[PDB]
Amino acid sequence: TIHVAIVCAGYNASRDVVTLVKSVLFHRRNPLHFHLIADSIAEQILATLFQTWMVPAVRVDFYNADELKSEVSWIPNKHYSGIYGLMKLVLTKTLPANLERVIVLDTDITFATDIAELWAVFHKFKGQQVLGLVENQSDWYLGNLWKNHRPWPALGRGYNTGVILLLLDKLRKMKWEQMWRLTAERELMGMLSTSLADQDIFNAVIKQNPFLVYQLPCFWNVQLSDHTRSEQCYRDVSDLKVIHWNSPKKLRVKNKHVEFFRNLYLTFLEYDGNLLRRNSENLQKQLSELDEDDLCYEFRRERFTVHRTHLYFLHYEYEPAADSTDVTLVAQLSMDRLQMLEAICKHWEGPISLALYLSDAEAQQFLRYAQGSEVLMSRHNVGYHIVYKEGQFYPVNLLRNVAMKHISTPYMFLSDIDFLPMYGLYEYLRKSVIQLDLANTKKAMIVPAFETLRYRLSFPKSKAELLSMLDMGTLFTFRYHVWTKGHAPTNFAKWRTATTPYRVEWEADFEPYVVVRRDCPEYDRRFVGFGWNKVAHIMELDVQEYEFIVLPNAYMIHMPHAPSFDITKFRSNKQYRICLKTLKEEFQQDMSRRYGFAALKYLTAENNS
Amino acid sequence: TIHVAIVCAGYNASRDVVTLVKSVLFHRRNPLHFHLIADSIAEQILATLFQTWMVPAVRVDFYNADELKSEVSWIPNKHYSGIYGLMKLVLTKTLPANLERVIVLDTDITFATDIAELWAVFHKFKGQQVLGLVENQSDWYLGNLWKNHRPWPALGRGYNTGVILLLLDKLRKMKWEQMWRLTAERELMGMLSTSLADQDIFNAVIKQNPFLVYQLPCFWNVQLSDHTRSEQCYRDVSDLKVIHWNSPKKLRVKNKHVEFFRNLYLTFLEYDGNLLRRNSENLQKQLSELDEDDLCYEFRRERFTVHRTHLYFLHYEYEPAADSTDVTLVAQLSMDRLQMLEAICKHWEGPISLALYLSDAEAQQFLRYAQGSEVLMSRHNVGYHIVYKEGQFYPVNLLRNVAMKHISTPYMFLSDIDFLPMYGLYEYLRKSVIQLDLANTKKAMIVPAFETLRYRLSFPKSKAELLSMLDMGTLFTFRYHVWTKGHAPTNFAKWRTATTPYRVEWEADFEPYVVVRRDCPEYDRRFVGFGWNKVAHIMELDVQEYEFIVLPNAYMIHMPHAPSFDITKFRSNKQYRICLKTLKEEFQQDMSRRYGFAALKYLTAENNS
Ligand SMILES: [Mn+2]
Ligand SMILES: [Mn+2]
Ligand SMILES: [Mn+2]
Ligand SMILES: [Mn+2]
Repeated sequence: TIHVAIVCAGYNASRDVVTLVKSVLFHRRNPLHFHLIADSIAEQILATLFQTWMVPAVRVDFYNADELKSEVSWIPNKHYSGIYGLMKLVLTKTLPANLERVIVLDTDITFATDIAELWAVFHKFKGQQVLGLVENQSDWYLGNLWKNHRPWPALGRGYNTGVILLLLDKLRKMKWEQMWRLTAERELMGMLSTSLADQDIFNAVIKQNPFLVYQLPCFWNVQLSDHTRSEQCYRDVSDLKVIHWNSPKKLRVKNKHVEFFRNLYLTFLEYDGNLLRRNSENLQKQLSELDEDDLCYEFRRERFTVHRTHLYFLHYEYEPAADSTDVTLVAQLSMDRLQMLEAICKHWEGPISLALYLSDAEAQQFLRYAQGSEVLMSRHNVGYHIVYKEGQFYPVNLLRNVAMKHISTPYMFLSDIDFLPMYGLYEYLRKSVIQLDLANTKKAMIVPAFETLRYRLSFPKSKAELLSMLDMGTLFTFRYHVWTKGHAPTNFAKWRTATTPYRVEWEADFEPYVVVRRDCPEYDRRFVGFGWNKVAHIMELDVQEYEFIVLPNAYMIHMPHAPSFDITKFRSNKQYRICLKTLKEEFQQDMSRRYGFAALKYLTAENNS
Repeated sequence: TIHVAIVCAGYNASRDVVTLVKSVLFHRRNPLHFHLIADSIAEQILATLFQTWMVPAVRVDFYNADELKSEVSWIPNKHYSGIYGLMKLVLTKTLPANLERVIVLDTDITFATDIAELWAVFHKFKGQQVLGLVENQSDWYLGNLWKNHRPWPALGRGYNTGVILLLLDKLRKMKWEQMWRLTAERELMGMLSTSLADQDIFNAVIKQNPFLVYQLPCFWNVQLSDHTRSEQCYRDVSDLKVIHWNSPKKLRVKNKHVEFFRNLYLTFLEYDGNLLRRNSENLQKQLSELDEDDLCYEFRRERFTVHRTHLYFLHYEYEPAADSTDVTLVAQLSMDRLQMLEAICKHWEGPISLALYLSDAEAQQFLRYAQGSEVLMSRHNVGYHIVYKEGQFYPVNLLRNVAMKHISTPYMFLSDIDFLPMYGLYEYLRKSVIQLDLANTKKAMIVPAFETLRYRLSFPKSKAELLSMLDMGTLFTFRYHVWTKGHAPTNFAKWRTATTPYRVEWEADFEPYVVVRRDCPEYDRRFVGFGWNKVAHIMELDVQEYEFIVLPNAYMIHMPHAPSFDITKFRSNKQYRICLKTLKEEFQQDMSRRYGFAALKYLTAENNS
């Protein structure tokens, strides 16, 4: 068995840990056991990520850091990592005595070869040589990079904490705790604070006792920074196994042959991690009896699938409000449709949770785009949950549920990414929510839907101006030429004169856009793709005696968009339609079973139609 | 320096060898040397690809098959591959005498492990074991699959020729040609023909002399068919090394673990080959003097960038006519503008080209979709030249010139997929070219630009009705609200009353759509993206004393389309605009130097404006 421990904190390092994990997994032979010293947010994200990865012969265990933040709090730090840099100092207190030797990797490492070869070095230590480390490739500790430099004392050039190799389960038998605490206290009275966090103190702990360390080969930790001489430490491609990026620039580091290093960085990150799979047994014995001859075999197989979800891709933050009535949009988006994102961002003020569906490479494409555009960065309160690509269908309900569950306000709005709201729709929905008093009853609010057929139009301001455009003829009701029954029962002719909200019942194929509490039912997953992805939720919410209210002054208007293959596959072959109807009626019978007489209504409708 | 031999024949093989070479190259660790025996179309396709791939430490040599077709012409065959399967036995004559041992692989093979391990088996041959094969994993040769089956004689279950391991040196030495020829005729005297082409003759020469074979372990090629028995021939993922998909259904087969095998197949069919990249010296030295402190170094970096081109993705066939006055379109496009292709297919009748610009995964999705639509499939004579993505900019000029160079008719028509000229325009332009007789003079024909914003517009048919709908004014001159000088200088006013074509000189920012002979100049690579792209061609075309002729009776209807990302960057990035201006100055002075006084006019215009 190979064991390893990584400190994780912040969204950036959570991403670094995912890249490191795929790099390591590329060359595995043996079972692996990780230990992530993580805070609350990173733990929440990575638990789900690793629970959905389904990797065999891997066990991942997370150790809280908030409780153990105080252990090093007395040591001031200036490293960009923060207080979490010193967390590499108290692993013995966290990791139980059950283990004997364990790797320790910083989040930025990217393994180029098998980690078993590194694990091999745990039988090459002599006598009291317990700690494994590699010599720093810079001249930071030598005190000669620039005038008036006073680095912490160390032996020779100093050693870098990129890769730590522990062993003997001796650090407890030798009382490491007291000595390191005493060393740290002694090395803080003269100078101000640490410079490299753990790497700053460990070097001193090496100097005061030179014989614990085992001076590994330099070409083990090929540090990449502005003052590296690794060209002596590396000769060819095969002379390279593990690379570090010990600069805040990271991707913007400069070297003589940095091109090959950038290649070696994108060689693992680009890999589609869904091909690394060579809570489970349940999935196998449900997939086992899926009849291939069944007309819905592909759908049945797809429904049970689990896809790699990476919650909170970019930095997120939200200060809760006392009104406890805030709403948050939900949308499903793909890389064929991301251009109008900014349009939507400028038209929403409250928190919004999306759910992307990307393919690794494209995922990164989106990363570069978002890191370029200033509009997304100016806004800190937008989530990004990317459920990576897998299979051939479009599990839209999956992504909608993923955006549903992780939401920081009690209320939510269901819509599509192709639409667009007014200026201040957030505020009006807050007022309407606080007025209709949905805190107790199970009621829903509906925002009417329209569409337009001209790319470059101005954005209306008021209701009168809107109805002016409508009768001018540039706008119509949503789906007024393909699926008329979707919104026709709203009979906007009635709404035009409306001044207070009014309630409506359900009509055939009646698919509005709802604002609802966080307890609303999850979308039924058997249906994936395009078509009948919303109406099922509507009939679910209706059989549960949820009333509908249609807001008089709110509206939302569709922006033209090109078609995708989902609608084409919805119009291609009759088998897809037959399977769709099959699942429809299946849902009706089972829904009746769980509720009964109330469901007969819908059944009668199909008899009438 | 492993040596491989692949038979290529037909467009399907041309597209399978890409995935096979991808698979082999993914796990490479030592230099490789291919030998592709191909006909004219496959030779051109594969020559063009590798030459563009720029893979290092890999050598590729192509051997003609037309000259060597006759060798096996006397052997009737029934395999779907064709007569090229039998050609697998003439390799001794075709391959050079300086080689010793070669791995002969069919197109369908996929390598799960490095071919170095397979090559290593050439250190385990003893006695007179000169061939290397594996036992067939089917019951074809056993004569028991069904009633009235008479397989050719073989040793036991038989052998599958998917993978052949040879020792050229010997087979030459010990008289291989004559004995396989003698066996070939000896086994064809009684009955009609073979059942598996080369897989039959090899089996025959395996049976007659059992001392040449070497019974490799079963797991060197896991044959998958409708009656496979490979379940006992593997236990885990690691053991598997190579898979043969011997079935006309290919990916539609059914097996116990067909899902995992299909996932592996899709792993490399969708892998990003632009990562696999790890003529060269010259490109590097051009990149040498490039300065990163320059105003527009990004443009210089992109000017000579080489992109992977896979010409003629799908079947293509076209017989030139005796008139020698045909015209073919050219137009760039990507994902976002695919659906228009059908409309143009319903408009044009003769051959077209399109420099489709997508990644690998998007290319595969397009392949499936185009294999779905009946209209696309039924049209044989439409090329599809695909250039994969790399870098950040949009090398529109590169796409258009890749479409330019490879055209199978004398004259050509330059446009974008954003236009949809009339119905029957093919014969009209044929007669126009015939009558104006460009075959001798140097002239450029022009068809009418325009623009509309009505997606559901009945398609016009005749000039007078356009006169009417301009009188009522449904659609306006193309780009009448952003760039008036783009097409207003054509003075559409006089077009209406004209009945014969009229000639026009050059004006500022005149960017029409032209028809011209193949000889027309290539584009300047310096301009990549949107903006000041076609005017370069128009000015260069004009200075070569090409008379601009405007056809009286033709016309085009711009189909409204969504905004792209390049235009957004151009409108947002001022540095882009300034770099456009400096590129214009550079091009103007290069124009001056390469032609002299005649090009001063542009400079004067730049001074006047
Ligand atoms: Mn670091
Ligand atoms: Mn739509
Ligand atoms: Mn085959
Ligand atoms: Mn356009």
